[PDB]
Amino acid sequence: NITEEFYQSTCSAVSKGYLSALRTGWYTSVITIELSNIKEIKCNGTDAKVKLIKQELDKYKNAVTELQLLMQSFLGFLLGVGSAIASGVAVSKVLHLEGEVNKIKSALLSTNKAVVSLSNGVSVLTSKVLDLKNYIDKQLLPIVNKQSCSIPNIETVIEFQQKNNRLLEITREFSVNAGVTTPVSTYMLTNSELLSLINDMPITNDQKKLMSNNVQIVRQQSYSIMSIIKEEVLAYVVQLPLYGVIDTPCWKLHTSPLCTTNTKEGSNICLTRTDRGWYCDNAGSVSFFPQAETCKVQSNRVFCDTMNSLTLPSEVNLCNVDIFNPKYDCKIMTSKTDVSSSVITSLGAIVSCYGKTKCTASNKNRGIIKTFSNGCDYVSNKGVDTVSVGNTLYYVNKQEGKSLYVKGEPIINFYDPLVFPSDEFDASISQVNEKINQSLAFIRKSDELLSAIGGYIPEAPRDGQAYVRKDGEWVLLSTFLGSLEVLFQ
Amino acid sequence: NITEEFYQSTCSAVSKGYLSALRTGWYTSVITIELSNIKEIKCNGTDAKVKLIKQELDKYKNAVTELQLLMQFLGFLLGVGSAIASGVAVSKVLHLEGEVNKIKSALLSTNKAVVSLSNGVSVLTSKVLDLKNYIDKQLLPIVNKQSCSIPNIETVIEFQQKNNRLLEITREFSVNAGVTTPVSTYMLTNSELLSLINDMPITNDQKKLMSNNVQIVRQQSYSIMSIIKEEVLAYVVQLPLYGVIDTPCWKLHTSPLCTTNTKEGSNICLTRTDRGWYCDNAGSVSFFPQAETCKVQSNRVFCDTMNSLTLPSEVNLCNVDIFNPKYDCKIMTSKTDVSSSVITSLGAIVSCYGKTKCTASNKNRGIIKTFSNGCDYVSNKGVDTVSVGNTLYYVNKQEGKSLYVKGEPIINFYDPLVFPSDEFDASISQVNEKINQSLAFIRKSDELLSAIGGYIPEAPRDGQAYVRKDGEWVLLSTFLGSLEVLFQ
Amino acid sequence: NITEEFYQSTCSAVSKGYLSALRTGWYTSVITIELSNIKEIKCNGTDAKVKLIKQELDKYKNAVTELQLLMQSFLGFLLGVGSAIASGVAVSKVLHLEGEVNKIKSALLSTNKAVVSLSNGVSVLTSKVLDLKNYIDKQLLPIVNKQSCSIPNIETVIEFQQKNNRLLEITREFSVNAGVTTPVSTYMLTNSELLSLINDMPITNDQKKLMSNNVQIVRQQSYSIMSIIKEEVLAYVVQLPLYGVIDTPCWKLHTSPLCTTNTKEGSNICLTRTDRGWYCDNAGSVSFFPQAETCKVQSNRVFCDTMNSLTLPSEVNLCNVDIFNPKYDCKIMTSKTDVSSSVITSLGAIVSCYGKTKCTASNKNRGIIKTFSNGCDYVSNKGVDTVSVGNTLYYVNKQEGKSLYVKGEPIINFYDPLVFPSDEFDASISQVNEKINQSLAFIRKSDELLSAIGGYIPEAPRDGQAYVRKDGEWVLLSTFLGSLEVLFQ
Amino acid sequence: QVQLQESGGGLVQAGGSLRLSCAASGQTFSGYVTGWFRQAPGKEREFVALIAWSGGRLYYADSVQGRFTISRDNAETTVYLQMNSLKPEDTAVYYCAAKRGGAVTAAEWYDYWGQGTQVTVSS
Amino acid sequence: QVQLQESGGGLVQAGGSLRLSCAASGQTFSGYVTGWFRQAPGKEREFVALIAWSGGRLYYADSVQGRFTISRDNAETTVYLQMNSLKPEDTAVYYCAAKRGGAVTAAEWYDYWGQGTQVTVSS
Amino acid sequence: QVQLQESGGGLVQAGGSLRLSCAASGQTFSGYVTGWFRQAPGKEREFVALIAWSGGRLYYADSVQGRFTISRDNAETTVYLQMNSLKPEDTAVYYCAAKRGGAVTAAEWYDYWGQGTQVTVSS
Ligand SMILES: *[C@@H]1O[C@H](CO)[C@@H](O[C@@H]2O[C@H](CO)[C@@H](O[C@@H]3O[C@H](CO)[C@@H](O)[C@H](O)[C@@H]3O)[C@H](O)[C@H]2NC(C)=O)[C@H](O)[C@H]1NC(C)=O
Ligand SMILES: *[C@@H]1O[C@H](CO)[C@@H](O)[C@H](O)[C@H]1NC(C)=O
Ligand SMILES: *[C@@H]1O[C@H](CO)[C@@H](O)[C@H](O)[C@H]1NC(C)=O
Ligand SMILES: [Cl-]
Ligand SMILES: [Cl-]
Ligand SMILES: [Cl-]
Repeated sequence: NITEEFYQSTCSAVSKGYLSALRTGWYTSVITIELSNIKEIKCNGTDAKVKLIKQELDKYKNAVTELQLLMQSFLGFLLGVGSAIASGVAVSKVLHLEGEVNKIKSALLSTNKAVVSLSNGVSVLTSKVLDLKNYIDKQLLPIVNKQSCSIPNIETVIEFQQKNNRLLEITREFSVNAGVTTPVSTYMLTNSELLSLINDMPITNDQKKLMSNNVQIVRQQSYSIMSIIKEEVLAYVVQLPLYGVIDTPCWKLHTSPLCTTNTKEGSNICLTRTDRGWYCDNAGSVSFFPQAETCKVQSNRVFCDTMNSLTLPSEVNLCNVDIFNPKYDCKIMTSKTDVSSSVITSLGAIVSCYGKTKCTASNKNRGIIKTFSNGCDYVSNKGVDTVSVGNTLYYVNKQEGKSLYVKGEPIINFYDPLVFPSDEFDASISQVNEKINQSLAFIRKSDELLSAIGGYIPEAPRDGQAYVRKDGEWVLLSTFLGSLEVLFQ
Repeated sequence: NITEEFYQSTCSAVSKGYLSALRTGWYTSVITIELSNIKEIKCNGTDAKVKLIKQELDKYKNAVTELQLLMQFLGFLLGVGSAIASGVAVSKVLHLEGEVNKIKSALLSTNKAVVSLSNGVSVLTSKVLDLKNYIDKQLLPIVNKQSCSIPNIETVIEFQQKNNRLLEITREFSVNAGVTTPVSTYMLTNSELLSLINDMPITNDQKKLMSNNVQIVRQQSYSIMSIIKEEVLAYVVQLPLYGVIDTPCWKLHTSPLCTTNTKEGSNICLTRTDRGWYCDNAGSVSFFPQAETCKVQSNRVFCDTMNSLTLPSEVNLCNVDIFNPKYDCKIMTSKTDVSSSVITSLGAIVSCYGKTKCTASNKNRGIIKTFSNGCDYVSNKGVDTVSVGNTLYYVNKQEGKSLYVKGEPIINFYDPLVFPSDEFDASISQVNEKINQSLAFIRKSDELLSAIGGYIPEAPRDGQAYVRKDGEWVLLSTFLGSLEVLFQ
Repeated sequence: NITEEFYQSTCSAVSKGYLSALRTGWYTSVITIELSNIKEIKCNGTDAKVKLIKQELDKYKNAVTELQLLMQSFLGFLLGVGSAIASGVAVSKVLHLEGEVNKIKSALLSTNKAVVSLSNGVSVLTSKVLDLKNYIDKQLLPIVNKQSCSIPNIETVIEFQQKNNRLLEITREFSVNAGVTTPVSTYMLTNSELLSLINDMPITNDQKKLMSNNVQIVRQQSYSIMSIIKEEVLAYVVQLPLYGVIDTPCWKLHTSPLCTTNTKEGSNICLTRTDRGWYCDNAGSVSFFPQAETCKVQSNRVFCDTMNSLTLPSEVNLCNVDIFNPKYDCKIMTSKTDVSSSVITSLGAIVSCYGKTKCTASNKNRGIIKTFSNGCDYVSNKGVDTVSVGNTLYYVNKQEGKSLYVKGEPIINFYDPLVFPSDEFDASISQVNEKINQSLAFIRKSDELLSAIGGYIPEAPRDGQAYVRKDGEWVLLSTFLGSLEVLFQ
Repeated sequence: QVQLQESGGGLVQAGGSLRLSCAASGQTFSGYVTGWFRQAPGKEREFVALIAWSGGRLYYADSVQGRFTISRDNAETTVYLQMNSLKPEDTAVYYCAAKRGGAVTAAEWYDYWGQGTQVTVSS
Repeated sequence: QVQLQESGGGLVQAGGSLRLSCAASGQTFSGYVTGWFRQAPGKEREFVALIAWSGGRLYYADSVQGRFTISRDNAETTVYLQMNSLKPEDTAVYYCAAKRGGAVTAAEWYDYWGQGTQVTVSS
Repeated sequence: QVQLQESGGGLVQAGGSLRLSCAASGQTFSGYVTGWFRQAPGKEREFVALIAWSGGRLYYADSVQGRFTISRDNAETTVYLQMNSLKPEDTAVYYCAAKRGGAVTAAEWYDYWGQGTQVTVSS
């Protein structure tokens, strides 16, 4: 069950109740296609059917050639930098070593699936998915009558097109993608082949079920890497996701700009939480994915990739409790750009409505059912179908769940608009606080010095004549000379 | 009809004369394919033609099995939409018990009909392919069951042609997790799309505009896999609604404007950050900061209001006078004076700084202009390319007229020592505020130095009394004392 | 060979030994297809093969219609803005001028490849790749069934499918890409057509070698631009990259945040080199590509696009010798956000490990090999297969090469955290040095006011009596006027 | 797509005064440069005066400098041209025009035009 | 995800006091809002008190304000509910609950629940 | 890529001096680290001195410092090695070398090499 909370105080919303499926590792398998070596059908003649065979064979040779040519070859800025197909390319590299083909080839002589062991002790599951060598050499050529250069049956033409088609399609895909494709098409790996790969994978049964029930997500997170074509074998590496973290709680944070609503223009200050994205519990910490559009949601299941994540302390959620909490420094940006917009959440819509913008929420049957005032506000998707902010109409998500509106003072009201560090892109609550402290301290020290300097004594006149101190003034010493002052008590 | 103006004073240019086509909403329709339940041909034999028919039937069966699995600068200021919320809302209603039954009823005798769904919304539903009729009534009665054969090879090819669209739709959905964009001609053929356009809640002008630009319509549409059950494959197509058309649009181009001092670290820069497309819309101006995502066909600008802000019309005053009091013009600042060019609609802005060689050349690589340091501009009349450093740019060759508006580079108006020189999301007013604060902090520091200077310090500590004279402590005895004469 | 250096002092690494292939220009060619002006076949009916031909014919005809409406049509922010298909579109516009098509058709009447000099005065190579007009007019409509509509040969149905297919796929690609496709598919330009077209370009043999040995990359950087369909001619413009700079040295700079490692969570300061990207020698200076991910690496060959580059002085490499060098002002950003992450380099991994994060390196057979400490550290790919930073496992690149670890004290230790400016996105060594110096000067000036008032003496009593100064106190003048003093000098 | 309509043209005698006005329709002049142009028989259009907001940047042709006054009301619905000390020279059809972009005097860069009203100064 | 286990419930005379505790397992309570709820016979689960970090923001239901004190240890492994001045209508099964998100009192918005401990107050 | 060409070698008596020069061609040395190396007959190539810009920080192998001085002219077209107090063990072919990256002493990390000049020091 999905629940959502809108925080009026920070113009943000948390959607929770989701369950994780995090890509944490990779599994590499080797897909092979057996190939024939034959050169051109070596006859000419008149037969119209043989031309069709020859033209299909020329498509076969063009693909083989072309594959041989290929063989010869807010907070996102905080993320690290991975090498996504490093695991798959390392296996491909081993495959170019001499001999390596014979192991895969001899291990697949009787069977179309066998676990092979290679240089570097690597052990990868390999399978055969198509045998054009058998079709061309022992089924096609033996019926090509040579003294006539003819075949008798039009069925052969269609049969050859059908078994050659998969090779041509894999070749087109590799040719347009420099030998690396993602998502992995059904030409590289059929559903039956992919589901079989998953069931024979050394993973837990819960992992097998997850992947089998979401095979289309697995395809999107997988790579096909062209490797080698030699010795009557085409081989490419499929790099499949490993979901090592599953069924932990996830929650999505949505954020929108929170601005003061003074009527004078340029008067207003703004604050936006910058920590928007997906959050999932993971091994005592929290995996944070700033680029929430990259994660993929199927019902209540969130498929994210740990390569696109930061590992954060569990206290990061305290920013949803109290943005001024002392346990975690909550990330924000500051500005004076109070433009209007909406953020469509899992179960509603945050509306930042500023200036003269017209902002409403509507129901398909009743029309406008809420008119927003200036500020940051929220509406649930229950009974609401669209929101309009200015000239932009948005459809809200109609997934089922429950929203709670958490009322509170907008925190932008706590800031003095004339000592507010605006134009901070990657700031935090404490960094903003420290800039404000320094500004107020320089005002305080200045006034304290100007008030204390009155209790001290300015320089006497500079006229070559001596002064003494009396009733806050300098008076000439000479007016006291010549007198004998006798204390008479 | 396209004109361009270059503003020397702010290193920017406006291209105008364009007309709008803005996606303002969505139109959703249900596409259906009718299916057969046949799982196998239950005979065995040696006929090669039937073996080919049986292979095609495996492709059909496997496609059905696959679909069943599926069924189960200023960009950061923009809001965040949910682009297929409208289509998914329709798709999820089709999963309710009874809905597919209504669609079969409405489409039993006709290939197009409006269906009243459970939640009260009504949608066009159509039937684009009847594989149930072909398989059950045209293919199976031809199979001789005793010998398990078919007589004619052309039956194999007709089955291939009939099955193909279903296999391609399934392939597209399977590699896109059930949602594709653009919408392919397999999802929706050209005439199917043109018919759906002819039936949309839009004016005749809007029907004409989309019909003449179906390739743009396709690229902004989605196809959403919904259900496959009870002999029905159904998916939702979500088509753009261009509710604002024929309104004036203009494009703003900007490039860094820096001082040109020779010492390599001494310069300051600003850039207008409000580059992008601007279109009149309902008394306001829709502004699209990511111009690259808008699509321009001749003079027509296809933008999506989801990627826009709604701004007051006086935002154009930034192109009249960047210091105007009506609109606070957006800028960023820096000290990074690197050279580059911005290719505009009818010319090229060239920001040339440091030692960088910058030229503009004709068709024959004749150099018609060598740029000096600063921000300058050439039009595309007699220029094919611009070269900045090691980068060669081809200029757009569209027809039009450019006007060079002379003016003093505004960067020259700023005092470099109080210049706030690392602002990413600022404005003319915010930069003025920061400058003021800097000036006030200096002045207050000077006024504290003045007010505190010129007070007296401690006198010597030596048992002697001191008076004050000529800014010094002098002995009191100097003025009181007599000449001592010890005597006997 | 590829070599790598890790610089401990700046949390950065250089990979070098690569060779350039920079797209510096464009080559435009016109590709044509001859079409038949058939409108409708008239048939009595009943024959299955004619009925099959008429279906294929209708595919041809709406391919024509569809084509007929397409005819009527860190430092990345510092980069300029190009117009990538300006060159190809300019040729396309010339083709719409009346007369040009005729001149192409005449030039290609006898041969399938001709150089045609257009109204422009430009000279563009034109090629004819498919002749459907001759096939339809002379092979299909002379054997038009009968006027009883019954063709005799199933082979003709299959052959028409084969020849029509390329036009259909070209139409499909253009119809979903609004008349402009990239990469250029094998339907737009077969592998032989592209190779023969490279063989004709006005380039050196070295440039032809390079393109021919990397045609998959050429395709990825090329555009196909639908132009005109008229006068029985379909014409489109292919726009191919010109690699004007090849075989110059390139090196890749990798950078990661360098932070102090104090135990208190928010007391730390961070610095990151922002000049990560590819660097290639080019005409006496260096082409710098900040989005390294947009460059294409093929063995040790680096395919970059000068449109995504800045032109920098050769001295920019001195930032890898000494980041404080006086010849080039090295670019850095600053913050207090000490999150952990890794950057996978060409031959190793930079690990920025901060706070409580667990950071390790491993290989497949023996498990954990190195446990990193807090700070910025590095491991080469020798004996290491993966690194783990927090909840993120990374595979390292297994490419052969030698890596050097350059010890040095982290330069972040050199900074006084009280005056360290920690909010700079686009700054530099000298800009930071100056703001540090201004801050230190704002601090003494305050210390000078406070040290001055510290020495000022308070006001004397206000009681109608004159006072003089003695032993740090105000004492009554009258005390010395009741007695007779002596000149002490 | 602002629409323009001039008013106020007529016969006036040398030394007198005359005020033209131009009303906006479809949208206000907000954010639009509004200029006045005039075209005498046999001559091509000639720049007269422009303004960009109420009480904002003005500019006149040197020939009308000191004698003509352009203005816009606070509502940005009407632009005015007050013409004092008229000369027979000044006889022409006067056109109202509007544009996005900057404050320029080149008639070809003005996208929106009024219908023109005739001004006749007799001597 | 986090597991919760209450303890400390029992039989207390009216006016007496009792301290309940709730221990985390799986991970600490750091970053979690922990609330105490109670369900009397025949009624719905009712909010009592919540806290989000040790020595942090507290909140109490009106019916227990001034009598109950919620706290967490510095290691964030235990939540305590110190119940003073007990009354017979404080009798209920008491539950601790944990959640991501904010400091919210609605029981339906809590993600994890302990099994409960019985408190009975005699008159 | 820079090309390097050594000159100035020769035969000297022990205690004599020589001055080696390395001229850049193709491009200048600016932005390159330039190092001198030497290889005696049957010994591996060993590091002698490096410099990264005209007047920049120097580095010398322990076997040669106080005796050898490396420099580069302001135009960055030439690297110099003044060798004084020469000893028979300094007999070797001397090579200049250039690299991107940092100032390191490992010969394998220098990308570009001259062909070497013979230095012989007799007893
Ligand atoms: C920021 O402020 C510091 C401190 O004032 C500047 O440091 C440099 O400090 C050194 C000594 O502390 C000065 O060098 C001296 O010069 C004589 C030559 O006349 C030399 O023989 C001495 O051994 C001594 O090194 C140096 O002048 C001074 N820098 C400058 C530019 O004057 C620092 O340079 C300031 N700027 C930056 C960007 O750090
Ligand atoms: C058939 O024709 C081809 C092409 O003209 C020729 O190369 C070959 O020698 C001929 N004979 C045979 C047996 O293929
Ligand atoms: C590169 O590595 C090879 C061994 O793989 C080695 O023989 C050679 O000396 C190294 N250096 C060069 C310059 O090729
Ligand atoms: Cl929407
Ligand atoms: Cl270009
Ligand atoms: Cl990885």
